[PDB]
Amino acid sequence: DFEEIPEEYL
Amino acid sequence: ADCGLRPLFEKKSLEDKTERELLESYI
Amino acid sequence: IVEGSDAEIGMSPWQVMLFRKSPQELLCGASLISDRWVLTAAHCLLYPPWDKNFTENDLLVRIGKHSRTRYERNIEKISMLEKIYIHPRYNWRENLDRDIALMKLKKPVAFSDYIHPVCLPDRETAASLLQAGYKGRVTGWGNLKETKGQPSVLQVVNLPIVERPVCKDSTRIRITDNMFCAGYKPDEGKRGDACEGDSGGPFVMKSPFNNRWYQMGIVSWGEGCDRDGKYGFYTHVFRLKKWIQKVIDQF
Ligand SMILES: COCCC[C@H](NC(=O)c1cccn1C(=O)[C@H](N[C@H](O)N1CCOCC1)C(c1ccccc1)c1ccccc1)B(O)O
Repeated sequence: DFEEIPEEYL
Repeated sequence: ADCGLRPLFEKKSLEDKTERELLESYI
Repeated sequence: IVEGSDAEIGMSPWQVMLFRKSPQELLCGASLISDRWVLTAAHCLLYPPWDKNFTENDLLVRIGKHSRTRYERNIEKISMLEKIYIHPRYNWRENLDRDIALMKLKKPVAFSDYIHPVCLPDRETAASLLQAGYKGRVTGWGNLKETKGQPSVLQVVNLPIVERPVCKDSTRIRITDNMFCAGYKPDEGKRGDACEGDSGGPFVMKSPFNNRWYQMGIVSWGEGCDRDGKYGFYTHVFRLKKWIQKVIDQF
């Protein structure tokens, strides 16, 4: 349900 | 240090809507 | 949180969200105590009964948030963990005694209007404020009730510390001096409690002597949420501060 975080933090 | 002093509240002298309920309990 | 209300913007700027990288989900609450140290409940990181034992790279910490699910561009700061430290006598086997842990960040987080550290209580502030009847404030993005489901934004609720014999008599769990319980009694009318997902978040109090917010407890456990005759239990932060200081001083 979470909006995507900058994959960049991943 | 500056711990525990909110930029949006204590640092501007603004109170949140319920902090007074805490103060009123501290006797 | 059950029977709380939406938090105001920048109301709890030390609030931290413990976030699982994959699947991307909320794990627990936490709190910012300096620009590189975050405080949380040990059981949010290590809990063998449920095969929980997270390593640093499994997690992220999101600071300065309000909305539970939205990515708050230009407001929240996401940080990676350098190292996790769990109380050496954290009792996960029996009653979550000494349910506390520290998380050191890879890089210091920049303070802003929405990000700012809470103070840890000294002996005197604890003695003066941790008294039956005195109210603290609990915040979190945990469930809204025991069976709506989950909140849109950070929730807040003020709750009175409860007499130790009442805490004891409300449960079958062995209570220790490293815990305290809070909440209203059935006869007091008012309600509210922490719930699943709120664990690790802070129970704070505003000193009337110097007008600063202090973290007195950490959401630890309960039996259901907001049930009559049951109280939420919190880690007693002051009683475990010597360990906190030792970790921060050594590391
Ligand atoms: C005010 O409620 C706050 C809940 C906060 C959450 N804590 C937790 O969930 C906590 C971590 C490990 C089990 N735990 C619990 O809080 C346990 N609650 C149960 O899972 N409930 C109540 C009984 O019925 C089934 C469900 C709690 C417990 C108390 C009494 C009886 C059984 C369990 C407990 C306390 C110490 C050690 C082990 C278990 B949290 O992780 O977000």
